[PDB]
Parts: sequence; structure tokens; C-alpha cells
Amino acid sequence: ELSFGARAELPRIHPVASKLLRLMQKKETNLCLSADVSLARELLQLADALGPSICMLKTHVDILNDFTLDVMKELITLAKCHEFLIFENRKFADIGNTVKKQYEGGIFKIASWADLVNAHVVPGSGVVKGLQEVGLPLHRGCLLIAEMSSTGSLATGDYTRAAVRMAEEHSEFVVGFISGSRVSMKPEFLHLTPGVQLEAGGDNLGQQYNSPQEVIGKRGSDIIIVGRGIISAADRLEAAEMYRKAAWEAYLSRL
Amino acid sequence: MELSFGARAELPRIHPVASKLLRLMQKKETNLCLSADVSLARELLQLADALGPSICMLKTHVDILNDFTLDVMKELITLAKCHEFLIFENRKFADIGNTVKKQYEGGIFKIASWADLVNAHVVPGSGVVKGLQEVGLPLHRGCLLIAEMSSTGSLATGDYTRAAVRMAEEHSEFVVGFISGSRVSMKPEFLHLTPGVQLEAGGDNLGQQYNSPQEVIGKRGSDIIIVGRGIISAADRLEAAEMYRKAAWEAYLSRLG
Ligand SMILES: O=C(O)c1cc(=O)[nH]c(=O)n1[C@@H]1O[C@H](COP(=O)(O)O)[C@@H](O)[C@H]1O
Ligand SMILES: O=C(O)c1cc(=O)[nH]c(=O)n1[C@@H]1O[C@H](COP(=O)(O)O)[C@@H](O)[C@H]1O
Repeated sequence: ELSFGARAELPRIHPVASKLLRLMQKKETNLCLSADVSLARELLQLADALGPSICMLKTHVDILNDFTLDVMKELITLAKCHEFLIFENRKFADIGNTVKKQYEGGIFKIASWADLVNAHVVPGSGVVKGLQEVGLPLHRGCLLIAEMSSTGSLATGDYTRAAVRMAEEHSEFVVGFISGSRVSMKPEFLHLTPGVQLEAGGDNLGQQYNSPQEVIGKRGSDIIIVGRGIISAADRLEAAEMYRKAAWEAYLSRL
Repeated sequence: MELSFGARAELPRIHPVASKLLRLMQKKETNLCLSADVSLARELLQLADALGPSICMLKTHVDILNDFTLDVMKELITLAKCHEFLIFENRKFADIGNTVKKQYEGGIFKIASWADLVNAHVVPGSGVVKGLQEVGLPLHRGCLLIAEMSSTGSLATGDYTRAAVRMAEEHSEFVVGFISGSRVSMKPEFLHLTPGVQLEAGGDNLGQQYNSPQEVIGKRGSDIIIVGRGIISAADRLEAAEMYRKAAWEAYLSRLG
């Protein structure tokens, strides 16, 4: 088991992964905030106030009612100031020819501002080869969805193994996984885990929660992704700190 | 028994959106869905106007449309009503239920406001359908589940495809069919829509694989062909659409008997 700082220096490490691992060690946070808010002002307010506490901010551009590329310019400034990466939520999950345009184009131009994107592996490896065409020139990274947190997920067994092989064979662009646990034994890959709350439970639409201790400590993942656990709290600053402190200590303990 | 689209439109358990589709298919003799992955609204609208009479559906790619406004979608709706086709947005809904409802309803695009049909990947489990349904049900919208894919290395096989079929059958108030390479359900109320179709053999350099209208409709038992590059790359996109329409329509007539 290597520290985040050491992993950032691995020969085969991807630049985006290195930058992330560095800032994680520096700031003592392996917490990614999921900010699914409908107003640009809310997104920017949250990112400024919680920026110190997070390694990464998961955006949801598809639901921002007043998206503009200027908002993203401003977000990037915050990102650079507080030191966190930007991970857009959009689930790329089409054939390679189509995902390329989805990633680069349209009103959102996701590749022009997102350090990280995620893709589903269901279409086969063409999904990654397509993204890569746009992502590599722009010096970007990609996470593959190897497992999901929701009830009835089909991202199990051979599907998960297929995800891991895909990542390992496209390591110039793929830097990690969305998963519920460690799924790759190569320490160059990041594991990011959604479906995280301090308390037991779920939501009324299939979400299932596990704690930071369970996911980071017992299941060997690297980063927790938390949305409602923080956003719905009365004091969001305090919430983000509780989740950061939880995940960080689980990591240290594993070391 | 094989039934005509017109007959299927009258099936007891048929969804209103499926029935509207099936009836215009029969009336217009077309089971062709144009995939218009273009970056400009003028091209989209010009294609929708010129090919409108030849298609039963238009697959939009709003994420790629550089000059999207809701007013463009307003004009598309006009053309869809005039020429009689449904609007099917390509966006792959593939998140947990709570998240997909906002993606469908909201943001700048407000996809549920103008799309007759959406598609979802089934990998998140049935939550993905429940979330979409909370928005789309009152709007008489329908959902297609992605049961199989046309690309090399597709994981939508075996138990995965079966899970897709079961999910649709258990949510038939909202799920109206499949994206698939063949008939995957025996229930005639469900539509089968097949991408990866060109008149000529081949593929692309990023994993796409093609089969002909004759194969997919006639031998594999699908209902509708989805075609992008086969039409969009032609000099004459109207001529090309007519060729695909006649191919798919005759293939359907063949298995009808
Ligand atoms: O991409 C993800 O992180 C995602 C996949 C998954 O398997 N589970 C999952 O919860 N998500 C997303 O992670 C976030 C979890 O948010 P909360 O449940 O509010 O903490 C939401 O944006 C989900 O859409
Ligand atoms: O969502 C789809 O229809 C999709 C699934 C699939 O398995 N295969 C597939 O080709 N598609 C889409 O269908 C269209 C095919 O385009 P052409 O390959 O240009 O005919 C594109 O919009 C693809 O993204």
C-alpha cells in the first residue's frame, strides 16, 4: 500500500491522476462533492465555500438552467484557487463515433473544461477510443464505470472484469474507475466510490449507501463521492468536513 | 401470428405513444428512423422538413447541436406534426433514478418537454426507468431500453439483454420497446429499433458494425431501422432516405406474408 503522494510519482501514472493525488495529500482530502444544483450561482457558491475541503467537484452541466461557458471559466478559476479537479457527470455511453462529438461539441463543450469524464463500458472499447481522440489532445482523463451503487445494477461479475481490462489497455487516457471497491490491483488507477453516507440507508429510487469507513477502509477505494449527504445538511461546510475527516482517516488507517 | 403495424397500433396493452407511431408507420409506409447527428439547427430543420415524409421518427442529438434553443425545438415539433414523425432524443440516460429525473426534465434542454421518446441503459437497474417515468408518464412520453448494441465488444448480451427485456415488461406503462439488433421480446406491443444499419457491408474505425435493412427487419425480426451516416453522408439525403425506407418497408412486408 502506497500513499497518495507516492502513487502520484509512479512511473506509469497519468498526469491528471498525479495532479489529483498530489492535491489530495496536500489538502488531506479524498472527498469529491457531487453538486447537482440547478443554478450557476449555487454551483459557484458551493465550490468556493467547500473548495478547501474537497479534492474534486462533480458537476452536472445537464441540469444547470443557466449554463454558459463563462460560468465554466469562473468555475475553473475556483478550481485552480482552492485546488480541486472538475469531473463532469455526463454518462458517455454510445458508440465511439458519436461519443467523440458529445464530448467535444454542442453548447457545453465538456472536454474544454472537465479534467475528468466518466464512461459506461457497455458499448465495448470503442467508447474509450472515441473519447480518447478528443481527450488526449486536451490532456484529459477518463473514469470507467466498473460497478454501480444502485439496486439491480448489472455492472457485476464479467461486466466489471471487462471494465478493468478496458482501463488497463487504454492507460494513456483511463485513470480510474467508478466502483464500490478496489477492482484493479494496479496502484496507478484511482477508485472513486459513490453511494456514500455516514448513516445506513438508501433513497426511494434505488440508491444504496455505505459509510466512508466501509468504502475506503474495508473495500479499499480511494475517494468518496457524496451529494445529498453534504448538500441537504443544514451546515454544508460542517458536513463536508465530517465526510473529509471520515474518508481521510479510513485511508490513513488502511496505510 | 405476425401483425401489421396498423394492427399492432390497436393492441389492448399498447402505449398511446407506440400506437401513434405504429399508425403513422402504416399510413406512410415507413419504418425508418433518421439519426441526424448534425451540429447546426438549420441543417437539422432542413433535413427534418425534406425527409419528414420518408421517416417515422427523427433521432435528435441535442448534445451536439451548437445553436440549440427551445425555439429550434418548437420548429422541429411543427415539422414533426406536419409530416407525422416522432422525436427521439439520443441522450443515454444511464444514472441512478434520482439523478436521471433532473437530467430528463431540466437544464437548458428540457428534453421531456419536446422528445416523444428517450432511451435508457439498463445497467443502473430498474431505478433508471422509475426515475424517468416520474417525469415522462403524465406527458404521454415513452422509453426505449437498450437491450443490445451494434458495436464491437458490446456487453449487452446474455443475461444483460434478458434483464433489459424483463425491465421493459415490468414497466410497460412507460417502456414502449427496445434498442436491439433483433427481436428480443415476443410481446408485439413492444417496438424493436435497430441501429448499425447500412445498405452496404462494413463498419467504421471506432467499433461500429453494419447489417442491411433486409437482414435486420426481415431475418432478425426488428421493426424499425435507425440510420445516420448511410443517409447523412449522401449527396442527396432525400434519395438516400427513400432507398432506406423502401428497403426496410419491403423487408417488413416480406415477413408479414
Ligand atoms: O457517476 C456516479 O458517481 C454515479 C454512479 C453510481 O453508481 N452511483 C451514483 O450514485 N452516481 C452518482 O453519484 C452521486 C451520488 O449522490 P448522492 O446519492 O446524493 O450522494 C449522484 O450524482 C449519482 O448520480
Ligand atoms: O442509441 C443508439 O441508437 C446507438 C446504439 C447502438 O447500439 N448503436 C448505435 O449506432 N447507436 C446510435 O445509432 C446511430 C448510428 O449512426 P450510423 O452508424 O451513422 O448509422 C448513432 O446515433 C449511434 O450513436
